Order: sequence, then C-alpha cells, then structure tokens
Amino acid sequence: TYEQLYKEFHSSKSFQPFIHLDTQPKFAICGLIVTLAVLSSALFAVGSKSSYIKKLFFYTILSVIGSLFAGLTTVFASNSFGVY
Amino acid sequence: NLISQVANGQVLIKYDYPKSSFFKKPLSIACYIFTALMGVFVLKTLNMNVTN
Amino acid sequence: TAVYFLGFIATIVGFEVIFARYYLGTSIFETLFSSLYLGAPGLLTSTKFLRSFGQTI
Ligand SMILES: CCCCCCCCCCCCCC(=O)O[C@H](COC(=O)CCCCCCCCCC)COP(=O)(O)OCC[N+](C)(C)C
Ligand SMILES: CCCCCCCCCCCCCC(=O)O[C@H](COC(=O)CCCCCCCCCC)COP(=O)(O)OCC[N+](C)(C)C
Ligand SMILES: CCCCCCCCCCCCCC(=O)O[C@H](COC(=O)CCCCCCCCCC)COP(=O)(O)OCC[N+](C)(C)C
Ligand SMILES: CCCCCCCCCCCCCC(=O)O[C@H](COC(=O)CCCCCCCCCC)COP(=O)(O)OCC[N+](C)(C)C
Repeated sequence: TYEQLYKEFHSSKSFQPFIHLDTQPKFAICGLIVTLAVLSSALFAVGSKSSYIKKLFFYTILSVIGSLFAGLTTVFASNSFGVY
Repeated sequence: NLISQVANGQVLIKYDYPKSSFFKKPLSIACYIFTALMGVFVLKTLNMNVTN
Repeated sequence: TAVYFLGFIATIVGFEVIFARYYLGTSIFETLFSSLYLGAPGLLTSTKFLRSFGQTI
C-alpha cells in the first residue's frame, strides 16, 4: 500500500504552473483598465435612448464582457498581495 | 506520543483535479458581478413618480 | 383602477397588522423581513394608484 505510492512518487516528473508568479502584476493592471472601460461604457448607455429593446441588448452584452474580465482581474490581483 | 528526530517520515495523498474545475473560480466571481449589474438595471428603469 | 385601489388599502392594513403582531410577542427580524416582503410591492402598486387617480385630490 505504501510501496506502490512510494515507487509511483519517484517515477513521476515535476509540476509546471500555468502562469508564473512574477508575471501576474502585469496582467493585473492590464486587466483593471479594460474592465473599467467596458463596464463604464456599459453603465453609460442606461440613459434616455427611449428604445427599450436595443438598450437591454447593448447593456446585457457589455455587462457580460465586463463581468468576464472582472473575474480574471480579481484573481490575478489577489495573488500579488499575499493572499492566495 | 511521537518524538522529534526518530519519527519524521512523509505522508502520501493521491488525488485528481480536472481541467473543468480549474476554471470555475473566475466564473464564480464573474457570475456574482453579472447578477449584481442586473439589479441596478431593473432598479434604475422603473417608474416611481407620483405625479402624472 | 379599482383593483389598484384594492392594492392600496391592503398595504396600509398590512402595515398595521405587523405592528400589532410585533406588539404581542414576536422578535425584531421577523417584523423587519415581513415588512420588506410586504414593503416593496405595496410601494410600486400604491405609487401607481396615486399617479393613476390623481387630479381629484
Ligand atoms: C480589483 C481588485 C478587487 C479587490 C482586490 C481584493 C483584495 C484582496 C484582499 C482580500 C482580503 C484579505 C484580508 C486578509 O486577511 O489578508 C491578510 C494580509 O493582509 C493583506 O495583505 C491585505 C492587503 C490588501 C490591500 C487592499 C488594497 C485596497 C483594495 C480595495 C479595492 C492575510 O491574513 P491571513 O488570512 O491570516 O493569511 C494567512 C491565512 N491563510 C488562510 C491564507 C493561510
Ligand atoms: C478605492 C481606492 C482605494 C485605494 C487605497 C490605497 C491604499 C494604499 C496603501 C495600500 C497598502 C499596500 C498593500 C501591500 O502591502 O502590497 C504590497 C505590494 O503589493 C504589490 O506588489 C503591488 C500589486 C498591485 C497590483 C494592482 C492591483 C490593482 C487592483 C486593486 C483595487 C504587498 O507586496 P509584498 O509585501 O511584497 O508581498 C509579497 C507577496 N509576493 C507574492 C509578491 C511574494
Ligand atoms: C424614510 C424614507 C423611506 C421612503 C421609502 C420610499 C422610498 C421612495 C424613494 C423615491 C426616490 C426618488 C424618486 C421620486 O421622486 O419619487 C418620489 C417618491 O415620493 C414619495 O415619497 C412616496 C413614497 C411612498 C409611496 C406611498 C406608499 C406608502 C409607502 C409604505 C409606507 C415622488 O416624487 P415625484 O413624483 O418625482 O415629484 C414630482 C415629479 N418631479 C418631476 C417634479 C420630480
Ligand atoms: C446599522 C445598525 C443601526 C444601529 C442603531 C442603534 C441600534 C441599538 C438601539 C437599540 C436600543 C435598545 C432597545 C431595546 O432594548 O429593545 C430591543 C429593540 O431593538 C430595537 O429594534 C430598537 C428600535 C428603536 C426604534 C427604531 C426607530 C426607527 C423606525 C423604524 C421604522 C429589543 O427588542 P426585542 O426584545 O428583541 O423584541 C421584543 C419586544 N416586544 C415588545 C415584543 C417584547
């Protein structure tokens, strides 16, 4: 029981991470600009176009893009403060 | 009841971790932000005037 | 707009029943959560009734 795991441990190779830890503070500030631009233009078009269907359409699409960049923004922006 | 330099050892755990659940963290944050914007959309476009 | 008036009496009587039921024995957070779930549709409905009836007040 212990020997199968112990000979299976030395038979393997090491661990290669997906993105190195010293790169992420570039993607943090390179994400924080883009999500503020997209989300700001999203909340900017909630004014009086007086056209309900296209306002819901544009607002929903730009809210989707702003959400999916805010997620990666906060994940990379949390690993470079010291809380993993 | 175990002592310093005579019982050090290792401990072995084997586990699995799919590529599916590796990408669920930013989609969880992103789904809370997306369900947070729609409340401002519904709250903002809704009639509350008492005059005509 | 008689159904809107029917939705205007029931929220004020509803805001007296939860005060009496507060006076008998209940705690705070049941009073406050019941006041929220009753609180919002009566706000929308009562606002639209006072807007609808209007000029003869
Ligand atoms: C667009 C970005 C989105 C928001 C970014 C999110 C910020 C991440 C911080 C979240 C809260 C962390 C609070 C905290 O306790 O952190 C301190 C260590 O203390 C710190 O270093 C926290 C400093 C955070 C600086 C925040 C700057 C202002 C951000 C406001 C928007 C660590 O304490 P511990 O929790 O004890 O760490 C060890 C315990 N482990 C379980 C991890 C082993
Ligand atoms: C609403 C406006 C509010 C603004 C409040 C302004 C507050 C100013 C004071 C902030 C306090 C500084 C927090 C802090 O301690 O950050 C430092 C150094 O951290 C860094 O390395 C900089 C990374 C910055 C990434 C950009 C994040 C932008 C998103 C934040 C909202 C932590 O770095 P270290 O202490 O070196 O931790 C080492 C961890 N390594 C993984 C790097 C090894
Ligand atoms: C302590 C604070 C708690 C208040 C809870 C209600 C919160 C309402 C927030 C309103 C937000 C501002 C928008 C607004 O103006 O609506 C008010 C709104 O006018 C009112 O105040 C009426 C609200 C109450 C509706 C009546 C139902 C009874 C509510 C349950 C107790 C009506 O005023 P108006 O109709 O806008 O005035 C005329 C129109 N002008 C163009 C000239 C402005
Ligand atoms: C973000 C936090 C804000 C902080 C504000 C300060 C909060 C502390 C002030 C509380 C002062 C002590 C009051 C107190 O001792 O009584 C509290 C009752 O507790 C209360 O609810 C006090 C209500 C005070 C009147 C509120 C007026 C505002 C109008 C709301 C529409 C106990 O309530 P309970 O005993 O839990 O309810 C039973 C009451 N019977 C009548 C049913 C028996």
